[PDB]
Amino acid sequence: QNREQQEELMRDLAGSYMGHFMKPYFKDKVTGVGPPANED
DNA sequence: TGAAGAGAAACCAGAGTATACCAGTTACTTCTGTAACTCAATTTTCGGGTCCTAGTACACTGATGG
Repeated sequence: QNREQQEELMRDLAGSYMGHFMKPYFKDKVTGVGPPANED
């Protein structure tokens, strides 16, 4: 349990926003552009 | 018996002479690229926040005047 608490502390140190999920919610991890437009 | 030069002891600039820098170039190296795995250090860049000062909307207030 204590080592799990330590690992939780470390994943807190290694945790990270909401702007990244704005208008183009989906986006490449390469280029960072959304998918093409719908037909709608 | 002076005359026209003869000799003599000073200055004075200048032409070789003496330096005095000032470039003029031959080898003889490193340093590129590519490849790779490694690891850490360092930089770049990149999307998003972050704080701050300055207006802005908006419902309400508070008279105000005719």
